[PDB]
Amino acid sequence: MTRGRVIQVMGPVVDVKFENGHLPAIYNALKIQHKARNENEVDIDLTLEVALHLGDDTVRTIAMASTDGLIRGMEVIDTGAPISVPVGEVTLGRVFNVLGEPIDLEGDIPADARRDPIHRPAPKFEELATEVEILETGIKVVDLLAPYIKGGKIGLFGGAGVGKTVLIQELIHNIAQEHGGISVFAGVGERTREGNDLYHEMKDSGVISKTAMVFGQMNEPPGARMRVALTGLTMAEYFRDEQGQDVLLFIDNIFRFTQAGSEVSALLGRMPSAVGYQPTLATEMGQLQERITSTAKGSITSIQAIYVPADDYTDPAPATTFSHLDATTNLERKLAEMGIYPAVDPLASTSRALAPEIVGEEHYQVARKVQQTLQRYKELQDIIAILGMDELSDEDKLVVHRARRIQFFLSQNFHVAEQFTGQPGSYVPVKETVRGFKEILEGKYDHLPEDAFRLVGRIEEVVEKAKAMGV
Amino acid sequence: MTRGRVIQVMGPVVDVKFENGHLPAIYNALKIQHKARNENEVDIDLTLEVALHLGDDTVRTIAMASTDGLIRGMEVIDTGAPISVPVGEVTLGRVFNVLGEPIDLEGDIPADARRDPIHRPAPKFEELATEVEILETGIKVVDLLAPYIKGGKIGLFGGAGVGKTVLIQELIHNIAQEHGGISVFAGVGERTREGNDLYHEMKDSGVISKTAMVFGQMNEPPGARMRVALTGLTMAEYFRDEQGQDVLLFIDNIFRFTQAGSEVSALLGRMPSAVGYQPTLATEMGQLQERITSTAKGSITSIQAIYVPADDYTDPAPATTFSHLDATTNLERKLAEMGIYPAVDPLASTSRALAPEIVGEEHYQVARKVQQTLQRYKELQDIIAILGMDELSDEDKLVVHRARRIQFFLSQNFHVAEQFTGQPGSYVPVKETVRGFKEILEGKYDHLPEDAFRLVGRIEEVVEKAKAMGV
Amino acid sequence: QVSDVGTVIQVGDGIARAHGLDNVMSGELVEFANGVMGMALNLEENNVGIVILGPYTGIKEGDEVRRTGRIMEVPVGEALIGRVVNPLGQPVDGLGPVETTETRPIESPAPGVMDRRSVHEPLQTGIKAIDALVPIGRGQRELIIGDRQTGKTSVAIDTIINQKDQNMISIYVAIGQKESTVRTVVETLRKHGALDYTIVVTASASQPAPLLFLAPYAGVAMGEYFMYKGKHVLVVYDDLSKQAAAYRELSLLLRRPPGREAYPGDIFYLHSRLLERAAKLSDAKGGGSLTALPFVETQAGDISAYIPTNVISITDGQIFLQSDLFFSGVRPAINAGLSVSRVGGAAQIKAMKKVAGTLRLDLAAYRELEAFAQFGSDLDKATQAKLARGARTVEVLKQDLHQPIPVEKQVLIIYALTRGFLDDIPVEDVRRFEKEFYLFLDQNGQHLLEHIRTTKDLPNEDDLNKAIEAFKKTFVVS
Ligand SMILES: Nc1ncnc2c1ncn2[C@@H]1O[C@H](COP(=O)(O)OP(=O)(O)OP(=O)(O)O)[C@@H](O)[C@H]1O
Ligand SMILES: Nc1ncnc2c1ncn2[C@@H]1O[C@H](COP(=O)(O)OP(=O)(O)OP(=O)(O)O)[C@@H](O)[C@H]1O
Ligand SMILES: Nc1ncnc2c1ncn2[C@@H]1O[C@H](COP(=O)(O)OP(=O)(O)O)[C@@H](O)[C@H]1O
Ligand SMILES: [Mg+2]
Ligand SMILES: [Mg+2]
Ligand SMILES: [Mg+2]
Repeated sequence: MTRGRVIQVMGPVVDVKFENGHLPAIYNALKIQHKARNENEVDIDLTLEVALHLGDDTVRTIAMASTDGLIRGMEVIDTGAPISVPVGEVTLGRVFNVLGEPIDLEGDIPADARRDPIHRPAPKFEELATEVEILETGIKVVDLLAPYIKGGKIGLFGGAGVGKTVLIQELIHNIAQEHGGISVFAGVGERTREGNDLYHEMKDSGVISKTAMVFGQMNEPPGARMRVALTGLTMAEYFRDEQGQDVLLFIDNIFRFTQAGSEVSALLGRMPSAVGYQPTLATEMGQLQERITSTAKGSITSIQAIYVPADDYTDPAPATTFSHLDATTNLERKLAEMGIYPAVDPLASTSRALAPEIVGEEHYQVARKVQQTLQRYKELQDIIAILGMDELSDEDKLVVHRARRIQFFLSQNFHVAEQFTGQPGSYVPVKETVRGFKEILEGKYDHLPEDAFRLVGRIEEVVEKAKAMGV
Repeated sequence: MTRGRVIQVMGPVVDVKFENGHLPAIYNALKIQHKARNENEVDIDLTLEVALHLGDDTVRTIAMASTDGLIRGMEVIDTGAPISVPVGEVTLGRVFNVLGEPIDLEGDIPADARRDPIHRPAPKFEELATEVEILETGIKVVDLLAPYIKGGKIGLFGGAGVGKTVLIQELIHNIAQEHGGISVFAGVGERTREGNDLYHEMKDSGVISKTAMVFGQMNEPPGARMRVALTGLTMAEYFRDEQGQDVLLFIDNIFRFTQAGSEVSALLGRMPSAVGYQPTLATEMGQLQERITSTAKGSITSIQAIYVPADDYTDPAPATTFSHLDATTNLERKLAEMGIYPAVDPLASTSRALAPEIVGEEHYQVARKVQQTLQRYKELQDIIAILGMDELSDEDKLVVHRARRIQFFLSQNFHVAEQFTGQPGSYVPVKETVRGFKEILEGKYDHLPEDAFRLVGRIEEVVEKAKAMGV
Repeated sequence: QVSDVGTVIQVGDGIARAHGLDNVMSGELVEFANGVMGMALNLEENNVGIVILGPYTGIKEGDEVRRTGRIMEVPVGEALIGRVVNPLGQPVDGLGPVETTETRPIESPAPGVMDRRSVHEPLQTGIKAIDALVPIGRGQRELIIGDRQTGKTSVAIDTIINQKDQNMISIYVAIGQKESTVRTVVETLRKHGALDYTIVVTASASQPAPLLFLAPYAGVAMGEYFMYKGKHVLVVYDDLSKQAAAYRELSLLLRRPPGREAYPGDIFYLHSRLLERAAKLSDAKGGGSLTALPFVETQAGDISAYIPTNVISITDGQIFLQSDLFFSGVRPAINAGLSVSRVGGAAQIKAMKKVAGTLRLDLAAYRELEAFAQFGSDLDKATQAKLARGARTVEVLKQDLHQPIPVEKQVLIIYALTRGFLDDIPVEDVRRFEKEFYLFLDQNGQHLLEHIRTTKDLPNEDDLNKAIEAFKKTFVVS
């Protein structure tokens, strides 16, 4: 067998020279395992991924860990295949890094286990399934104004501190508890404090037994941050390919994935794109998202969180992410400051599943009425402040009277909000929430104080709160 | 052997090849002297400063004058030391160029005089000594909103044609005439006309008997424009150290130093940094700035004018020099155009000495109140332009009324500006400035017209001007 | 004796290229014939790119270059307390040498995802706005970002001074400052008594670029030694922007491919690797913690720039300072509308949470109605009522320089403001009202302070209301 040698070290970028005619393929993984020959050296256990073929039997590679300690001339072992990760029933309840090595300190995966390569072509045209089914989540705003589609891609856009991580945790809890399906979490560019909190929350709540978690942390090189999403996708694809399940893939942040890609491109020396991003941004995003599709055997649905820098939706990462989403959700610090969690904007959120023939005529009419009332209320807030609502017409007074209650009733208490407030969460079926909103629109509860509608689940709980306060 | 040979000539950069094993050290001064051998050549008398070692026995240098007439193959002499300039009592009352050769036609320095190398390390943390004392200048804006510090470091920012040179001249006229120490002036990249006028002015005033002057102007090559400031600083450091004497150091335009560095950086083989500057912008400027300090054995107070290219305060050269200063005043073209000189921005200017225990409680409160009123007037500028002055509230109108009068009273008539106008100018003590601004703030003089406050000294001159106007 | 050697090819700008040195490691230290150290960063086919950790004027082409076989390490220990040192660990204030017995690698692994515990205890800064609206806990990473001359240094100095009675060790790291500023800061700390538990690490502007590049890592390496013994440490990085500028200078001089704004591709990796080392250790690992306050300086308020965005995406929360608020009299200039803190609530005591719950909502309403406030008093009565409440809130949150406040007094004054007890005091008298209220609480009502201090909860509601009314019976309006 023939081995390589280290030619250059320039940070996280390493060049390896092989024997002529034995070059590894692009995306093949290489292994460096070295023990110190003397006191002036250190042990090295490092892996590299092939990026380019430079010519003269030389290969340009990106490292998946720290390259400190490398010496020009160390032996490099060719694995003969892309990065492979353990897969199947063994992965449930474990925490993994980018390479598929456990980090939960619970023991190693047996070496005889099946492993799959990360890089593979997307499913073909002939084998896709295009049926549309509504996915129930139990959250009022989501189930009413922006229904989710089984097998589709859903994005959550927002700035810092708006509640994306909490909302993803609540979605995981609700869907896993009420549907019993398998879920996979991919922590792309995960903060270590947040990852530890998430792991402890899952362990405490018991959801961990049905979930496999992959973590690529901020203190890791850009290649490691880049490939974690694909590792999670590879772990998720098995359950629908070999077992025909319905799986949920939660991706922590696409923005950090694009940032890692841009860092890798700049390290490789390519010419920067529009605002410094990589030229291959669209192709990378496509090769990530296009594998999340429904087929005959099974379906994967993805809930993705997006970070918008300085509220700039024109930014290339959100801009090229938008093209792949079936439903989008916009979170507002404006709503968060007022106390309305989950702080979903009821007018900026859109979904292709909000159609009369998909959700039903009553559902569609109720949602459209709610949106119209909120839109009309948006034009009276300014006038009311300068001259009170008694200046306006009689109908607009009722419009405001009902829009305040609609705004407050769009908020809900979450199970994961226990650690913040102490009030237990609730799961609201779509058939219940549509009836509640229809009743509020038609005025059956116009007499109750508006504070009774804040942080409440089903409609009867509003009446209960009004009774408690002494209406 | 110290004999070298010229290899390349590319503008102000020359490459010299030496015998192996005898390369000159970095910053060494090399002499090129050549007499014409035939009618197709010209005489050369040029000094070069070593910059880089390129390997292969080749050194890349920077020329201190024009390289016209250089021929590949001239002999170069290594002097074995950096540039050395005459220093001490012989330098008082003289005018020098970058190389330390007098240009005032008063004779040549004796060949036995002490000379000091240009390049040296900066003083140390334990050597530095700190204390805050207000330096009275007689200018209302400086004395009130951004006091100068005796022994501190003062920078005068401003675009093209705003008034920083006139402010330098006013400060010289107000302080240098009685300072009691040594004065040093270093003109970098400024007008030869200004140098000549200042020299004759100092001869007339008699300050020249205790001042040393170094001139490298905009007609000089970048080699000389990069080193004239260091020559002047080296002259000042002797008076600081070997005699323990207070030094006034004036630098005419310190930005031209970094401009020349950027001009020459491209020819040295360095990759360009942001907006075309050299990668070493911060370190090169720091190595110069940190030498201009006051130590235990002697004090240096320095006033620098810092040109701002194209009125861009975010340009890297102005942005980097901000952290090196104790007190700054930012001149503004907007204020210069309305006719209120010295056109100092009353909010952008800051000083480290504006503290209650340094200037006094009353002074601090008056300054803060003035700044607050000016900020409120600045904020009202959109509503005033759109909705008109009539619809502002009772308090906003009073704020505008006080603010315009304050902004006008901040202007002053200068002694050196009597060349542009017949008004003789004035010197205003800090007590007078504080009392006058306090009286304006208390609403005492709201019955006077706005134009009475322009270009006057003490508050009584406002009453005099109003009575001339007829009040 | 034996030592693998090399030959210098190029010297200049603080960068040296060496031929040879076959077996040098990436990041290894290397010493020249002059007796100055250097760090090897570029390992190429036929040359080694060396960054010089000292004055390069004495190095000439052809000089000998020798391996050391050691990764960079920094001295650590108790003796560093009260000293001023450089990133190499050498004292710069005089006062004799430093007796340290241990060393730590300057680059070391961060604590694992399983080594940590969730942040649950507060870091008291003494700034009312920070403690009420943007809480900071022990183990958190908080970014302080703003334009020049907005109080960024003042916030850090006030925090370090306020840690006097808490069991915390503070480390102040200065990058790119002129040594006069550093000496003044040290004098201020000595005057206020903070040098008894503070380590100062300084990298002046005239020092070579690699020292500025390495200084924050030296600081965090000094901090981790105390962290792993069970102590609590606070680290302040004065300018990550200047660190990044120095690193960009080095990368450009080594001719690595440039990204946006000529920065290298690993500029985010550098800062993430630095900041992720701050952590809250679990009770199995000792229970110690290290909390960090990185600084970023922006230009013309642009927070979309490369380094600001990179640092924002890493930290748990950010604090925004604005000259608009600074000159309008609102100093400290925290923009509570934009500032965020994900570790809020857990980083506050129960009384502080109880009182800040209403304060957040009141400020949110005031920020909305400030847009309509420009039309004078021609407003619906509730609107100017809320404006009057917001103005008093803003006056209360105001605070002068170097005046830390106890948390019990903070919660009491916030309770007084938010329950409506201040609704009859004129806006011009709020500062004096608070100042007199603190003296009144010192003279009488020490039981409320003791109750809050011991049980971390609000006192009996009746007693507090009676005390506030008794004080208002003695306050005199202007
Ligand atoms: N205090 C002042 N009183 C009256 N006129 C002034 C004053 N300051 C500046 N001016 C006017 O503005 C001009 C600016 O002159 P000055 O040489 O000081 O400018 P500058 O900022 O140094 O510009 P440059 O970069 O072109 O040298 C003066 O010639 C004069 O016409
Ligand atoms: N709360 C405050 N009350 C009064 N003065 C204050 C306050 N905070 C800061 N200052 C003053 O504001 C000035 C600038 O503060 P500081 O130097 O801390 O700002 P900075 O943003 O760190 O500046 P730099 O950009 O120069 O590093 C100082 O004179 C300081 O005393
Ligand atoms: N439903 C909720 N109830 C109360 N607080 C919440 C809720 N959702 C989020 N928060 C608060 O918001 C903070 C940050 O939310 P996070 O999940 O980090 O959003 P993002 O990840 O988008 O910044 C948390 O510290 C939490 O206290
Ligand atoms: Mg998040
Ligand atoms: Mg001028
Ligand atoms: Mg500062």
